[PDB]
Amino acid sequence: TNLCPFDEVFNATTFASVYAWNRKRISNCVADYSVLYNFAPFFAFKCYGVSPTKLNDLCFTNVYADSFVIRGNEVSQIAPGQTGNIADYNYKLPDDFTGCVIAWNSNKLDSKVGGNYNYRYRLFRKSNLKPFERDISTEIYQAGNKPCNGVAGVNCYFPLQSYGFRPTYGVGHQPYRVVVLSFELLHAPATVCGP
Amino acid sequence: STIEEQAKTFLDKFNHEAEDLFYQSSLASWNYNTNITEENVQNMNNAGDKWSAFLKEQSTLAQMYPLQEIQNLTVKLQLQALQQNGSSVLSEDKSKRLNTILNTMSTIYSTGKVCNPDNPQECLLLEPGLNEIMANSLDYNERLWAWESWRSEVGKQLRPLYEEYVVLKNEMARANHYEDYGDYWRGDYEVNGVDGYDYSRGQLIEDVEHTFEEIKPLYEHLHAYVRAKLMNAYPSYISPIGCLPAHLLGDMWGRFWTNLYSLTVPFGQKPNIDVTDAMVDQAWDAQRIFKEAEKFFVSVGLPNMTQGFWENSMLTDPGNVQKAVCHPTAWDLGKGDFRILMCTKVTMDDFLTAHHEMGHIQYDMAYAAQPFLLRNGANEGFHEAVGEIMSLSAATPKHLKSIGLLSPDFQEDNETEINFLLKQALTIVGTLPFTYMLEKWRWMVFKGEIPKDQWMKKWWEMKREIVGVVEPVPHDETYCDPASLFHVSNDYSFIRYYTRTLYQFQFQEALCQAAKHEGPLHKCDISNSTEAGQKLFNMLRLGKSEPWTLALENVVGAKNMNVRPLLNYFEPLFTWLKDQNKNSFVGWSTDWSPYA
Ligand SMILES: *[C@@H]1O[C@H](CO)[C@@H](O[C@@H]2O[C@H](CO)[C@@H](O)[C@H](O)[C@H]2NC(C)=O)[C@H](O)[C@H]1NC(C)=O
Ligand SMILES: *[C@@H]1O[C@H](CO)[C@@H](O)[C@H](O)[C@H]1NC(C)=O
Ligand SMILES: *[C@@H]1O[C@H](CO)[C@@H](O)[C@H](O)[C@H]1NC(C)=O
Ligand SMILES: *[C@@H]1O[C@H](CO)[C@@H](O)[C@H](O)[C@H]1NC(C)=O
Ligand SMILES: [Zn+2]
Repeated sequence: TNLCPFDEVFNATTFASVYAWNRKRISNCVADYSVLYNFAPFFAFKCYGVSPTKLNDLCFTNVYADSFVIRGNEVSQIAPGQTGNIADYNYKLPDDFTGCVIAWNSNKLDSKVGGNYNYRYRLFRKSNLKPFERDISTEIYQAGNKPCNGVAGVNCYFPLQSYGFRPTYGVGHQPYRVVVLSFELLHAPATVCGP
Repeated sequence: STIEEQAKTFLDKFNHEAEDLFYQSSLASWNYNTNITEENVQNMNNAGDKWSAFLKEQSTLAQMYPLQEIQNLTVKLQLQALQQNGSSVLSEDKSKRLNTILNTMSTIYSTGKVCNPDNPQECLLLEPGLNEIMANSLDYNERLWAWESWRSEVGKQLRPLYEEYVVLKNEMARANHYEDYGDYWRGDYEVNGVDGYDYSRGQLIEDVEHTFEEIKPLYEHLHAYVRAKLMNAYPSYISPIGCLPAHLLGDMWGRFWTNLYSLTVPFGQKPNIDVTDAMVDQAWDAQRIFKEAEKFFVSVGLPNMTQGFWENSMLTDPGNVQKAVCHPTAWDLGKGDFRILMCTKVTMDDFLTAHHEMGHIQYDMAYAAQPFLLRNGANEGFHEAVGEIMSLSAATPKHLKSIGLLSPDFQEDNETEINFLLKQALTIVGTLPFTYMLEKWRWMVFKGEIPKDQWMKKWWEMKREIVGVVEPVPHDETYCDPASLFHVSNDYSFIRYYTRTLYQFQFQEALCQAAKHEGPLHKCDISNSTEAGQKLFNMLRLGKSEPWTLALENVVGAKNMNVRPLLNYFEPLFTWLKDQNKNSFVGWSTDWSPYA
């Protein structure tokens, strides 16, 4: 009946760090996927399991608009069966992922000539991320064999690094505002519909 | 958790912090060089002091991961380059003396001035007061004045400093386990742990001398031919079997003979190819110059210039009030930001240099995937030679004809090719004995073979025997004539210029063979050859992650530096020189002197 708050996930003033990927569970509203274009310099719309062409034909039990920021090089990592710092330790997608990936260059917003250190990723983690997990833990990461005692230092590196998006950066290092649209499909009434 | 895995993680944190800080140091240096003001000066000092302090810190945390227990050569190469101590190994007092002497010498040279003898009010800096006399004047005593005064005013002051410079630089090397400072400098070419591609530091001296042996006959003919023409323009002064006086060589020292083209041109009636005038008629600007350069690299299969490159680079002098350092430089700031700072005029020289500096950018873009510590040329001599081969192809009559700067009605005869080759040989071949002898003298000074009271005596002995160049005025051991050159009194290794020369002709000969060029090597244009660009690229993308010997083999098919392509390029001039020197003496004598 009411419009799904895609304006929220796709036009929010601030998105998220990828390590704390923010999900807006979508339900009982009307989905109008054609609106999804903000006239951005580098737009990607890969979809898996579902068909992006005429995406406003399929009901789902839920839609999970996971939003974050990463640099351009790592955008490809937001995809099934990928590897690298993002998908390994920050935000993994499953093998048979059934949804969509929508990213766009945001150097206009999230860069600063002094450097925007607000957006973080997770440089080290002890075990690879099970699909759609989130590790918001600041556990001082023990790389060596002596316990780290919750204080950083030798082989005790802090597990989160900043990006420092400056505007003079390159396309593969500029901030890119990713929006995953995980389409859940359970036995439930599947209230997420709409042409 | 082994120690190789701790080093693997230590380098991972480093690679992300180092990329961030080096980006601030590069962007602070870029803002200074593009806008020079006293406020920009201050920030280049701050970011450059934070980056110098972060590197200094990280080295100590790295010495805890022993290189022996690390087996992945990529990790070893990063730690080895990070574990460098340098000045640090010296006491906090000696590490402060050395930094003072290096600062004082660099200021004595750059600010070094000599004033007219007749007019003690009129003084001249080396650039552009004395360098201007050396290049363009054709008097004898006016050249002898500037050549002597520079070495007697600037050089004599540097002499006590260079003696202490040698002593401390050795103690730095002997505490990083090198034999001497020269051995420390030769560590740039060293390779260990890769069987079949290893390269010892001592091997460089064998290579450099053995290769220079093959250069000798060409140089002896270029020297004899140059001497004969010089003997006809300075009749009473130059002997037909003696060395060339050091001040008649085109510049302050004789590093390049390029300025002697006016007096040595074989067929001075036939003009030189100067597309400068054609660029003005077609309304070319700097935008077009780099676009035509960007076109050249696309044609061989290399990627176009980054969108940031056009937005942030400085392709013209901003002029007016915003001043800048106009020395052409390519900037790899990192994080995808590439930039060229060139005060371009619409001339042919800048057209070719834009190709040369953009070659540096293409090299930098290529290995941009590599880890931070491995983003560099395979050795020192790679990076310059990758840019030089760009200006080799771009300046050919073929490329000029294919871009519409040279009309297809212009015809190349065997005489303009001889004019072309000789102007190259004055620049290229002429610097090889100068470069090899200078780095030989410094190498022998550091090893201790030349005592202090024989410094200037062994210098001018070796200048006669190797370079075939004689001083016009005798010098005692209060001079330091090497120190009168920038690269000597400013602590820069010099053999890179010899190795770079031989590298570039190895590349160009290999790239043209892949491009199926037919004819002499000096006529070749690698344009449109994607096979050539591919061959070059698979070395460009390696960076420092491979031994330079493997990098050299991925282009030219040989593991070692060779001189034959250099000879092959210059052969048409060589057999012609063997003709013009038919009834002239080939060789020189080391005991003649214009000072009796
Ligand atoms: C740089 O200096 C460090 C510190 O001096 C060197 O590492 C030390 O070497 C001494 C040699 O007597 C050992 O006793 C120490 O255990 C070492 N470690 C530390 C933390 O001091 C390091 O070898 C030097 N690097 C190079 C390349 O010379
Ligand atoms: C999203 O925000 C931009 C900038 O504020 C605005 O131009 C655009 O109209 C917005 N789009 C929607 C659908 O609200
Ligand atoms: C060394 O490390 C790199 C990067 O992790 C890896 O690709 C390479 O395979 C390693 N070396 C060997 C011999 O496997
Ligand atoms: C660059 O130099 C000019 C001098 O004309 C100065 O006015 C300007 O402020 C400088 N740039 C910046 C970003 O301040
Ligand atoms: Zn260069």
